[PDB]
Amino acid sequence: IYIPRKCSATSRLIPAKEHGAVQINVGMVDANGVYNGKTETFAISGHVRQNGESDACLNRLMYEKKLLSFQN
Amino acid sequence: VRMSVLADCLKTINNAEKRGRRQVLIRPSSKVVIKFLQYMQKKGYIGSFEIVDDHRSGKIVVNLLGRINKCAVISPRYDVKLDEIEKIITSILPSRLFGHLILTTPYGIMDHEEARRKHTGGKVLGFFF
Amino acid sequence: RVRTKTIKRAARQIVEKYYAKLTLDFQINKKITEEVAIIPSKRMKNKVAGFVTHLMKRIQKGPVRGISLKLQEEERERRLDYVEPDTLRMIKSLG
Amino acid sequence: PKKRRNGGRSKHNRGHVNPLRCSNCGRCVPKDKAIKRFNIRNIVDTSAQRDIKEASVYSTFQLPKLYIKQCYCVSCAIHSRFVRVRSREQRRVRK
Amino acid sequence: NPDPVEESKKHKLKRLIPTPNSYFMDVKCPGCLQITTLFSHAQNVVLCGSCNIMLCQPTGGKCKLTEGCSFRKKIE
Amino acid sequence: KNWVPVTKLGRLVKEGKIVSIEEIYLHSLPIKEYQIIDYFFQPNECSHPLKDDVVKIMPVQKQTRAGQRTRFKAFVAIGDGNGHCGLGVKCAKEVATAIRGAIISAKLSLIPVRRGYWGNKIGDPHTVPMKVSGKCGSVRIRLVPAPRGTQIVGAPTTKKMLNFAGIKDCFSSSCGKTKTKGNFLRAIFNALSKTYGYLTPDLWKVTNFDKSPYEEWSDFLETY
Amino acid sequence: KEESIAKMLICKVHIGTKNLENKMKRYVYTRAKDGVHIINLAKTYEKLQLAARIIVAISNPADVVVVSARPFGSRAVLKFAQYTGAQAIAGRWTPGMLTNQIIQKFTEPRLLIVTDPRTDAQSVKESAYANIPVIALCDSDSPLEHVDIAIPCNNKGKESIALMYWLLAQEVLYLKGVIPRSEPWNVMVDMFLWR
RNA sequence: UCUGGUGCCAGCAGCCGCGGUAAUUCCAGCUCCAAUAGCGUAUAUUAAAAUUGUUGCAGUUAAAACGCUCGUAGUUGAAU
RNA sequence: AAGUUAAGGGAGUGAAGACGAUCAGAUACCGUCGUAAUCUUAACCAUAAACUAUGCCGACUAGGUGUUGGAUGAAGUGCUUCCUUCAGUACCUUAUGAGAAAUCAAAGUCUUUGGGUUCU
RNA sequence: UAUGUUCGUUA
Repeated sequence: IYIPRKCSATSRLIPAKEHGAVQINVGMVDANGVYNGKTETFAISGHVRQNGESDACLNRLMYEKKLLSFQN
Repeated sequence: VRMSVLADCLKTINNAEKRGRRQVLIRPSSKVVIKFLQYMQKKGYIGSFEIVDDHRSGKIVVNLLGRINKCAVISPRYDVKLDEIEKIITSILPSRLFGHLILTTPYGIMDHEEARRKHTGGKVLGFFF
Repeated sequence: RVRTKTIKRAARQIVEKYYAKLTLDFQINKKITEEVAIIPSKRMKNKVAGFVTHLMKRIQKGPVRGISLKLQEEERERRLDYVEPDTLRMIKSLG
Repeated sequence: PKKRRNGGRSKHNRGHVNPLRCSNCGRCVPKDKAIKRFNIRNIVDTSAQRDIKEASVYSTFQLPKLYIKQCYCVSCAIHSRFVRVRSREQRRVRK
Repeated sequence: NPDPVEESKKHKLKRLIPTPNSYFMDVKCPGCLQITTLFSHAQNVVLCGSCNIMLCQPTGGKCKLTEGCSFRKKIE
Repeated sequence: KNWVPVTKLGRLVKEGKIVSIEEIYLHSLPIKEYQIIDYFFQPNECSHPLKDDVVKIMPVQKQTRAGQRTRFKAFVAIGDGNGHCGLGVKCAKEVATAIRGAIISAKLSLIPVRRGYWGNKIGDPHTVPMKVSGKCGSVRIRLVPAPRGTQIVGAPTTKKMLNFAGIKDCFSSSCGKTKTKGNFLRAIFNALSKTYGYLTPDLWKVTNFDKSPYEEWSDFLETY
Repeated sequence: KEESIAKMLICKVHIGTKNLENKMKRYVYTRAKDGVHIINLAKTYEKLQLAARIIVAISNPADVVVVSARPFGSRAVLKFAQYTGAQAIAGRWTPGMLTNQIIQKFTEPRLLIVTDPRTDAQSVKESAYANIPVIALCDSDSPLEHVDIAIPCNNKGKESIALMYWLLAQEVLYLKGVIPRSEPWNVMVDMFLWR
């Protein structure tokens, strides 16, 4: 028994053998604009990547997290 | 001819949810579909939906949460007594622990569980889970 | 007539070891092939050497597909050492 | 089982297409299905060009061309090698 | 996001909120100074009030109008 | 046992830095080696066994110019009877090597099966929490939750596969050509593997994304 | 800031080819009167500074691989890999190295960087078998199957590719502590450029 | 894949099949299996059969979209 | 389409037929001729692989290349092209859609089975 | 782009 992780874009939970779903990690920066060993994570399901919309979904998620502010 | 407005609404909801588009436009709104949508909302399956109430039997835009496996109408609206609620449930709903069969009853639109707890089964509208 | 991949790969495996010992002379390049190799058949002992000579006559004329030795570094170091209207408007629109 | 998506012809939004007759055998074939070759040829070969253009007058006379515009049934076109059988995947390529 | 869509004007007729592309306008012929109302996508011939002059030829769309005149939208 | 360390997930499990199989299922890493069960479900110092059995053998021939060229295709099923099941097929000239290869492929096809309680959290789950369907070729199979006292009311292959999955209570209903045992088995396996991908209302709550094994032990693969 | 902006203008990233595509309307701004599209460069900048921002998050950089199947992308990817800690393969991609665990090379990464999705779609295909996210320099017509961070740029211009990889390396260096942000750089783009 | 006999005969066999000299299938012996004071056979009928399908079939190519359109009965019918 | 009835027409082609060939035979394929028919009018017949072998109406789901007919907006030279849009009509790619597969943007939205309806 | 038929039954 385990609780499978859930796509942050489509909120569908990723099965055990997808192998197409990915986990992106984005690092933030200090004042000087330098990495700190702490990061944050996004998870994208396989079918979004296969359809090719993963880029737009990542843009939207990172805008919600204010990691980049061009929206779309 | 569309025959059933609710059938169109639910098929559109299901298709948009399968694509995972997170927001969907249903053009021919109606009071029945509004009550169905807000019952889905109350059960937590959709987010904030909003009716664009123009002068032409207006439209509806609903926010999806990736939270619905299948929403569908049942046509015709078979009249179901309180006794055969279980018989319909065990055939339609995917488990007897979650999922709702929506009934139109003399007391308004309601799911099977609360129609049972309030007596007075009615006519079947649809289901979602 | 062609030549077999066994002799081709046996010709490729050598050269890379003592290119500083291989030289221009055909007879010398023949002799060193048995001097360094382990083949038991003399027909090979000269047949592979023929192809080895055929390979070194391809050097000092172009790439020869292989041999990463002391002679591929000097070359590397020596080789190392208003605008379109829409895009001008882009510059002006951004800042 | 439906060898070709278009059924071996180019009929759409249409019910009936008037047939033509094969230039080789004379068989009736729907015009949209026939293999049509517009054939623009010299009257004579290049040697006879060379000979006529010297035995002629006007010292610049240009040999007229021949416009034939043949149309063939499928059997005649295949036999005359105007079209090949082609593999299953290449069957979809038209240019 | 379909609620706050803003470029629905370029969209086809009967967009999110259906809205006619036609309008009404007033016409001032220079040297004539006439006041009368005209319908965009007018369907039949129309005449002036002060001095009768052809104004717009009815076509399948927004008419051909005249080579001159100052025509102003009647929108409020 | 005594493998020469080459890959990275194999190296990471062989040392023991990964303590269960749930995290690899969580991050959906492929399993490329039978090591990841050799050093995982050992006969000794282990909670439960893995039962290997040969569901079917299919003679299958190619009909070359000289003769027939018949090779044998082995279907085997693997499972701990506790939520882990796997199906493996391998075709080889000889039955013995076919069996071995099928066992290997069943082992690395191992999947978690969401057994679903229907009466009580205190009681162990006994059935699928779901009407789950699986299809392969013509055959389609339905697993329907059943009350606790039932058996598996299904075909012999459905029983054999669901026992390995650890489900002990289910109604089965099939359509299509179930006579093709390979497609039957694959359909049952598909239905079982779809259990953990249904998104029941319980799993609506969002959970934090835990570090992948690769990123969490990256330095451990850096000294070599 | 101002000088860092000034050092990338002269190149030809802004031009992007025809075949308007569909999923790059956000990145394209207007197609030229001659029919050649132009990229924003107001989105390419942050796409780069975010792709590098996720590259640095990889603890050991050698766990990232960069691919380019073109000659003029070769020197770029090799030089980017040499300068940063990640590693690159250029030229022909043998189609087994991400799924075939037996072959002599293998060596699967944790992160994939792609010069051109259309040209080396094989690597992008293989990533979805082993959970590799993939960043890609996506030209105006590039396909976006199995790509997550698409850097909108030019993929056919030698100088464009060389600059893109050069300042990607520059950003992944800024992002660590190797050298500060303030000082101007010394390494010139021709040091990256195809010969 | 026990022993005799017969040897495309006699025979068995619901179906696939067995039987021309090594018959695991006939005729026997021994052994074993199954149900058991019960066990076969024939016909009918139910499930199996989602192969009559309301639930719940199929109709491009396996059987199967009327040549096409109009049209009455019937069935169905926007929002308020 | 063929066929039937009655007038007309009757060139070319040509079920029948007659020859000439080919062949073991050849009543066939090939050739020469040739009746009905083919064409017109007025009546019948009601059938075709009458085929996209895919009933009709409605909704939803995706990109690109075209093209036919309107409409809107914009520009090289009153002229000519581009953009948007509606209605046709095809084609290519894609399917964590379907299917037994061939394949299919419908043959999808079907064991997560029900929009309406007719026929088989 | 002349002609060129047939192969008993079973296993």
